[PDB]
Amino acid sequence: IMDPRIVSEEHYEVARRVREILQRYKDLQDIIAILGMEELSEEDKLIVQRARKIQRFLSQPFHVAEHFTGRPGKYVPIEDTIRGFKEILDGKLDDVPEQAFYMVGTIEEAVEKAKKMK
Amino acid sequence: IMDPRIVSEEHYEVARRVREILQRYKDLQDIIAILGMEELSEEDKLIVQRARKIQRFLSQPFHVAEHFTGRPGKYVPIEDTIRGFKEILDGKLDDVPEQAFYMVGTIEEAVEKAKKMKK
Amino acid sequence: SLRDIKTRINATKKTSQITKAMEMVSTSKLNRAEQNAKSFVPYMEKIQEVVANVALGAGGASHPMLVSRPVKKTGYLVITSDRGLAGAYNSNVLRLVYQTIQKRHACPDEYAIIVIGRVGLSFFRKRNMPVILDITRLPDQPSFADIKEIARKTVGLFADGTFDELYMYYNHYVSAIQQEVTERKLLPLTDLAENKQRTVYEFEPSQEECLDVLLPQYAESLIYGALLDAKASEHAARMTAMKNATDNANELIRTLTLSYNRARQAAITQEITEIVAGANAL
Amino acid sequence: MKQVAGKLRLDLAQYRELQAFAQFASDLDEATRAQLERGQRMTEILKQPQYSPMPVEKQVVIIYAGTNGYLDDIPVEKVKEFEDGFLEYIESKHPDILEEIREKKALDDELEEKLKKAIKEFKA
Amino acid sequence: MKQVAGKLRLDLAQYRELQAFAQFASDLDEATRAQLERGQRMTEILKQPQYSPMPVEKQVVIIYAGTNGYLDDIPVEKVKEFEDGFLEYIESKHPDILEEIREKKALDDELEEKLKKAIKEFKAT
Repeated sequence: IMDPRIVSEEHYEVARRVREILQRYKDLQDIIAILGMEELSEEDKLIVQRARKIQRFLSQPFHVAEHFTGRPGKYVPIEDTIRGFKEILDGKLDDVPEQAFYMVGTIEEAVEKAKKMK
Repeated sequence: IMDPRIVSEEHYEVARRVREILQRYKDLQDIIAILGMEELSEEDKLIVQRARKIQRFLSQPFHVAEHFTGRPGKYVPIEDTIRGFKEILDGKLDDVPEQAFYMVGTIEEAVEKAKKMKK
Repeated sequence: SLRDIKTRINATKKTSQITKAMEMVSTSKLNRAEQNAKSFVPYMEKIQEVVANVALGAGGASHPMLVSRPVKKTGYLVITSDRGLAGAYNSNVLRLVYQTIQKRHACPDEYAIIVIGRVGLSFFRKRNMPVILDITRLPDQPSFADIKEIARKTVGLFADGTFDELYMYYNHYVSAIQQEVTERKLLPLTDLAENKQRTVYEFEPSQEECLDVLLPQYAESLIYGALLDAKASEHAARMTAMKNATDNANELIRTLTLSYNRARQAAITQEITEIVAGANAL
Repeated sequence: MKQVAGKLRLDLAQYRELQAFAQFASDLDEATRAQLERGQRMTEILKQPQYSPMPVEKQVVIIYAGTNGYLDDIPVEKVKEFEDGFLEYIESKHPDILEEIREKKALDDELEEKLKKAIKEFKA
Repeated sequence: MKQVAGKLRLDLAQYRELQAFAQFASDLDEATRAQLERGQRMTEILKQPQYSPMPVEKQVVIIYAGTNGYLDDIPVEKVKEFEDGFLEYIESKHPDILEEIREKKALDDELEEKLKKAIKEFKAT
């Protein structure tokens, strides 16, 4: 079903940009191990920070897992998934810690999770 | 059969000098890419140019392949192969462009080709 | 997959070759640069002694380079390498010069910036900060004649009254492994000394016309001294950084090779087991 | 097609040789950059959406442009956009270039293709 | 052979380690340069052509010549010519040294070999 003929232009473009940034981050973990992170270019530096935020924004607390996660559980609609990843990919959330994107259902939650920490 | 007891002293000495200069150039192509070529010493700079002429001088147009590229095809005798590489290695033929040594047969054909390319 | 490990081994081996090649050429450059910096010490000492003993020994107090002046416009000289792979050498000086101006006035119309090295400029351009003077692609073996123009111009901007104070931000070769960022001011003259002895000089020329030549020569020589120390610290930083990078590449190659060997060895004993089972099944 | 395939082959071969150590680019010599930049752009021309066969005369017309450096000056991200716009321009006005390549199948008429291309690159 | 093999092993150990770092022409100090040249010259003494065995007595005198520094002023390209010339000089007019090594299997007095070798070096390089 992941075809431009079966899903919206905005959905296809966001999924494309997510898969690509994660592959670029996978292709750099050797270079970051051999040379210091201060030796990577500004573009690669941003790509690492965005890939770091994205890999944990893909995490979600389930209702059937309340015994393991210690959190209530969340349900996310497609509109807020697409809007969420687009907002990170476009760099509107560069000034937000990676830790705020872990275990939150939606993007508005990530922003109040950042407020709960001065 | 690459021994002085089975082939001429001139054949053995030229073939040795060829493998050596090619290996020396292989040991420098990292430095030539990361640092400016203006950082290489005078000896190494000449060694690179000679390896560059020798690398293409090993190329030869075949008769069975004339139809593909349209190049007539050449047969080179042992005396001219040894004489050709010796003249390049001895640094006699230096003020000739690298492009003149690609697809030419004997070394006189490379020397006229330099002129055919107006150089 | 074995192919992923093998292709990762070939790539890491290419990086190890690349880092070792740059380490040895930087080692060769350091051996010369350390000797070169040491070779200019007697000239740097002799010029400092003649300019100090001529200026301090009743040389006048109202001269533009020696007299006190209110400060409003300040000049900054930043030294960086024309190429990277030297670890934190450039990031330390660029961060400290940016943070020190930000702690008083970030506005581009208050201060004046001068940068030596492509990396230093590229940083200020991406930081949206303008520069007055620039110099790039300097040789790894600098001679005074290579920087004589920017040195004469930087001191000239102070002599013309365009700057009230001038500062230098550059790394120093404190040791073969540890180097640190240093901040010093070129003009006005504040590093006074006692009138212990006096050297021979001509009686006809006025003190101002002498100071207007000999004191700029000292400042220009000091710029060359800072550059010599910057080259020594750059070559040492690139050498030590590429040594660590080569060491990192080798442990990664060792660990990857053990995983390649285990993946290949584990697969071979299974194929031998299939031959045994297959032959016994007939 | 053969004529333009040749230059593409050398450009890609050289780019594959250089990319092994393309990790650093701010340090690479400007000359090495020419090899890197050309190779990145030739890679982009090869990118194509599914169910989108390009006719042989158009594949020739675009590879010709990349190999002769006419797509080199265009920015890497903008190359894909420029490709479609150039092909719509060549077909919409002065379609004689596409007609001649279908009949003769041998080019030899490039002076017009160059001059007709400069009229597109002048403002789009 | 034991009286000279110990020196050969210690000199080559030093060369084999520093040879890699000292790949450039003369950046290393005299204290390491002396090791490098000695290693190169001993490596030339180790070279030998096919189907040409060298007898033990002649092996002792050539290895003794390298390990005591008498070759330290001879150019690297001339070490092979020096070896052939020196062995023919010792065999053609100093067979007493070779016969003593053959029967005693040890070096007692080396003084004759030091003086007879200096005479070859001053008259025919």
